[PDB]
Amino acid sequence: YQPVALFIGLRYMRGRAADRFGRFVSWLSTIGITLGVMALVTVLSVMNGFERELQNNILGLMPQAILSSEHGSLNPQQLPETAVKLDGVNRVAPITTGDVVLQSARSVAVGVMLGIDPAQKDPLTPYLVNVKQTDLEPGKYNVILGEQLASQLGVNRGDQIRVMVPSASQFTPMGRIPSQRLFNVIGTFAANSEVDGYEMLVNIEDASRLMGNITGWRLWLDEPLKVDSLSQQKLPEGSKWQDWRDRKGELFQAVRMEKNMMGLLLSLIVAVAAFNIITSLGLMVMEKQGEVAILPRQIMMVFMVQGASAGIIGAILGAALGALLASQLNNLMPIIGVLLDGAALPVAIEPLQVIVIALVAMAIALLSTLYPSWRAAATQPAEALR
Amino acid sequence: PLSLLIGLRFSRGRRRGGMVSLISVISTIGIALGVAVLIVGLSAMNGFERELNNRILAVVPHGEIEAVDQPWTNWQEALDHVQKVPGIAAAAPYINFTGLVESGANLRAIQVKGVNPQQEQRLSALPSFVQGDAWRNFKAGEQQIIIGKGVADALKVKQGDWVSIMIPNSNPEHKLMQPKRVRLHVAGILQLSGQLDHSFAMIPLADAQQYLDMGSSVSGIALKMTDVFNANKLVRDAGEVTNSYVYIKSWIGTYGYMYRDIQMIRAIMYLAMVLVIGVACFNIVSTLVMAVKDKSGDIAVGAKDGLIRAIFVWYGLLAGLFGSLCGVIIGVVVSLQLTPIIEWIEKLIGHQFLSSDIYFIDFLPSELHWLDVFYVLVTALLLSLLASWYPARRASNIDPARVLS
Amino acid sequence: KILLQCDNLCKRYQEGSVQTDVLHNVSFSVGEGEMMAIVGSSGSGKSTLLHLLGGLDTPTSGDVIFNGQPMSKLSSAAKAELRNQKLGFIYQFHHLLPDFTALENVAMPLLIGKKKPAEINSRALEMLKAVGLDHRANHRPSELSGGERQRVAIARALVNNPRLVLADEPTGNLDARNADSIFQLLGELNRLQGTAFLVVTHDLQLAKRMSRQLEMRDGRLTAELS
Amino acid sequence: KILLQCDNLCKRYQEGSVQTDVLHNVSFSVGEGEMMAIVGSSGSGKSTLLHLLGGLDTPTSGDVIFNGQPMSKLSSAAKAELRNQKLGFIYQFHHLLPDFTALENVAMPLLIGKKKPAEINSRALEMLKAVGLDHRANHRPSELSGGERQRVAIARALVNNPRLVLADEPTGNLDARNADSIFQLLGELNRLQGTAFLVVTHDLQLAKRMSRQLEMRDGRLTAELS
Ligand SMILES: Nc1ncnc2c1ncn2[C@@H]1O[C@H](COP(=O)(O)OP(=O)(O)NP(=O)(O)O)[C@@H](O)[C@H]1O
Ligand SMILES: Nc1ncnc2c1ncn2[C@@H]1O[C@H](COP(=O)(O)OP(=O)(O)NP(=O)(O)O)[C@@H](O)[C@H]1O
Ligand SMILES: [Mg+2]
Ligand SMILES: [Mg+2]
Repeated sequence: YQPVALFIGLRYMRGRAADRFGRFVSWLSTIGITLGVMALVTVLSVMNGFERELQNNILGLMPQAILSSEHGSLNPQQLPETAVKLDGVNRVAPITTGDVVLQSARSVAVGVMLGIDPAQKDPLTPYLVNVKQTDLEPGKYNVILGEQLASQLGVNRGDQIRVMVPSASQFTPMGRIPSQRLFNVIGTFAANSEVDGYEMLVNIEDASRLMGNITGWRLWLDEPLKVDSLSQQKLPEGSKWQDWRDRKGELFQAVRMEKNMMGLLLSLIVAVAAFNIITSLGLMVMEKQGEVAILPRQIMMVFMVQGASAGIIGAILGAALGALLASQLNNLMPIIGVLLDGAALPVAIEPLQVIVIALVAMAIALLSTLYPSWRAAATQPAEALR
Repeated sequence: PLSLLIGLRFSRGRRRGGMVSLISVISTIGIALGVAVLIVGLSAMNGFERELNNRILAVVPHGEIEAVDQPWTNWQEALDHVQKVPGIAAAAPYINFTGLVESGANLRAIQVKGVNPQQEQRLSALPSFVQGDAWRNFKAGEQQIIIGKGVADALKVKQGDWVSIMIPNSNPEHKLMQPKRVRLHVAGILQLSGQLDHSFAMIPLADAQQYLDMGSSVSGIALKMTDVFNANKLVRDAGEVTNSYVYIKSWIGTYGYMYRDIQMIRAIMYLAMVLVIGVACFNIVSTLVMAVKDKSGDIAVGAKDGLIRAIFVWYGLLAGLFGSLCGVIIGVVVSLQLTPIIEWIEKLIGHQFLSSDIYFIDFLPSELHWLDVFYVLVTALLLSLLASWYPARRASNIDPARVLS
Repeated sequence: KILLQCDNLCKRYQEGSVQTDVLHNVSFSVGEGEMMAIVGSSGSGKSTLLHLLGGLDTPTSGDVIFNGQPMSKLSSAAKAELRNQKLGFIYQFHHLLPDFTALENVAMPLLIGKKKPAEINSRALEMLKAVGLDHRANHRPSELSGGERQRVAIARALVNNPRLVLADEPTGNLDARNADSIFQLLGELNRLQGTAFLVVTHDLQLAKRMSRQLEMRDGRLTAELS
Repeated sequence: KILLQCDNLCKRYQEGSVQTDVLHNVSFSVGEGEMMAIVGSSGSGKSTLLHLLGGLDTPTSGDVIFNGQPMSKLSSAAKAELRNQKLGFIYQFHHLLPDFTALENVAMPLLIGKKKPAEINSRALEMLKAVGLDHRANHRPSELSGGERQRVAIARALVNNPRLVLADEPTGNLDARNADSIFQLLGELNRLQGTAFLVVTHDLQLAKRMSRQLEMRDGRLTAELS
């Protein structure tokens, strides 16, 4: 036998009928936990896989609103990198943002400039094709073109272009003559995003727009959702907070609403199976009268293991079954029919999430047992049948 | 018209033997928990899919037919060739502009496009989102322009004031000319949410004909087909009557993640929102094995096998059909007027757990979609007939070794 | 006549991977109008043969010919035609429905017989007058007593007027003060329309009112050997 | 001393919304080493008082004093601490599970009573060996005979050597041959160590074997009336 009288009084209480029908219905609570975990580590794995592609595409195309000046430009001597102190910043770098037009020999295109530093770190560094990071010498003004701009212009290697600014124009007495300089091309970078279309690379030290100073120092935030809430931060004299054009401000709420709306819906399949424990223990209170009831706190603790017997086997079986289908959705032969996407499915299985999510399906089998077990001790013995 | 299997089997469903009503409120609510939220999950996904085909797909055209950097002069004959084909209903030309704006010393990128005021409501739902009293005043002659609300959030402009919009000076000879300055006024604003509200602007077609100094020439031809998924194969077989060169470019690119989460999340609901009925259907089977003893049909008792199954398929309809008609009353009060209730979760727990690192904060969405209220009620009751058929097949040959008839 | 015929009957059953049962060479024959009693030991096999001639056993060795037709050469959906019209079920552990009343439990062949709607309260209350229980009709089976609800199951099978009433210890809860008043009632139906019933027991003092004594010794029976 | 005393027990039921009072001020006493017989009618009072002396319902009418302690201020958890030594319950409807082991069914009230692991296979076998039932050890109650499993339930409550056994018709399914074979084993337990018990019957010829006869009708008892 067993030295403890707790795991022996429930081994013969999970189906001892010699038939082909009544034996499988005793393990019906095992199916509700095995398929409950199977529908738990599958939807949450493909949801985090779709959210992982959002972080790879963000913070890699353009910065946001950082600094401004209501009195003209900003001088780097009066405001160094040690004076400004914000939260979430890790590294600063100079930047010059301004929309300029291009006078080519085939068509006309408009794009914004990027005054990067050749001696510092750039986010477009792994996307450099046939170009070096230290090629923007003061006096040469090298322009690096992309994919979508050269499709309608045809600017090859060794072509002189003409970039003009529409805003930075002196008020001449005879019309408005804008400022323009001579330029050249050195290569073509490829990133497969929006930066290849209307975003050019220029040197930080230039006299084509103003004067000599810079506009400010760009930064990278850890989360682009809390920019509107962190707009009430302190600002020194000579700066102004601008609108950050919240494309992912309220749209990120709509793509995370499915985690909170379907997540309450997906928390019900482990709650529907909680009523399966009560309908599997409501008939046990009338048969326990005769063995351990008519003939003190541990007497009612016999059903907490049998009420959680489907929670131990059904969790370690549904985890291997849920990981077999979530990791291979379109890898196996599709017997359902037409595949909608069928190409480049991203997965995301966190090791820190599978330990916490295995405790939710375990703790529900112990907390949903105390309420049927309360009707086995306080209730009178000889009142159910006789 | 009371038959023989429904008239003499009504008194067997009602029972009263003590602790019955405490367990009778488990099966009818357990079958109702998967249907009352099924009308919420089908309305939340279709409510977000309705916004995809209204402010994203309905505002961007699909078919693009252009020339080799040249205004297509003979565009009247191009409308007669592809108009009545099986798959393309209507079409309307458009001319793109690459000018910039300068108002109030605020700089922002803009992609102004040319839409005809009489050829915009037959193939697109873009001017159908006006918040004013009427939108029929948008015409040509007085140089009107309707812009989005994203321009006014950065350029602080007002509806009714005059702004300055710069246009590129065109020239048939490749040289440098002076930039033109055209002063326009805002005669109404259009609202979008956060994405395309700061890059679009609509001018009439007759105003576009006077800016580039052309008589009867356009540049691009826009259209819209029936389906929304097949976009990489229907445009390629629709350019055999035009010239050999057209700008072929399907709408795929940086906005790829907004389409993957509307087609595969719907695909996994066939294994998640169908599985919630699959766990809830175990409740009606556990009461059948509970009632396999002391029942007319499993006891010793020239009819067919339908007399035994008549008491098994009717007990599932006593709680399954009553639960589906009860969950729809409490299911519509949470999908229309919802309130936050998740506030008391970490106050009375005794021992602190659930160490948070990064999560999301729930809020209240906004949707309105009510058409799948009767088709979802009929498919949630037919499988309960097969859910009681399988215990009814194994309820005919039982040896009475332990039970005495 | 004759009504019952059987020959070379043998039962097979498995008990722990060994094909062992307790039944060998049974031989029973009943008539019309006469009653008998079967005395068997605790472990002799009296209940195994009781579920055998009633159409509740497939021994696949012999044949039980009742009313001019066998019990094995027919489909399984038509085996219940000889179970309420010409067959009774009386047992010591009566399995009653605990979710209904006592009037619905005794009228079990009346509801499934597709009879008249004015016939349900016509013969169910008449059989309770013969046993003398009229004040315990519209109650729960838990409200019914120990020694009186055994007598309720006696009048449950004697409703549709069967031909063979199969008994299994009818005097299990009631005492001998009420046994002699109910033993005169079973002898009254044979003088009214003609019926036959076998009442098994283990004691011979209360079985003195039977017209035929055929005890059983592990299946075999020849004469009065004790 | 006198063991059990009871007076002013007006039991009233609430189910059915009707007055169904069957008990009143019954003046009964239970001696030590003396066996009595509750000769109650079939339905009069001999199931409510059977469950009342064991402490299973609170009538809120009087006091049931038992061996110095009452059952008034006993909680739902502190009740089972006192039912281990001086109490014992024997049923007649055979409230047992048909999916257990026959040797483990009599050994069931020994695991939670804080006993030795080597004492489970010793005290559960010496009771079944003296009664003569030792060949049905590794079987299920679905396979036991009609008189086999009935004798198992009699020796179920006799495993902790109690001082009061609450029984009703031990000769229910078993006959008179198995009655005096087990009535002697109930007599030796009173003469070796002393076991007082009461047997609830209805018949008058069976109660003459004992030494104390008290007849009861609807809770009323004065003398030997008939
Ligand atoms: N379906 C079955 N067919 C045949 N034998 C069976 C079946 N089920 C169980 N048995 C065995 O056959 C015997 C059943 O008889 P049992 O339950 O001991 O009562 P009995 O002695 O035969 N007659 P009774 O004393 O009135 O109960 C046991 O040995 C069982 O293991
Ligand atoms: N739920 C109930 N509602 C009302 N009255 C009840 C209920 N349950 C039981 N009773 C009554 O309580 C009685 C209990 O039986 P009682 O007469 O006290 O013992 P007894 O019947 O003589 N012993 P026994 O013949 O072996 O069952 C029943 O006969 C009913 O009259
Ligand atoms: Mg009794
Ligand atoms: Mg029997």
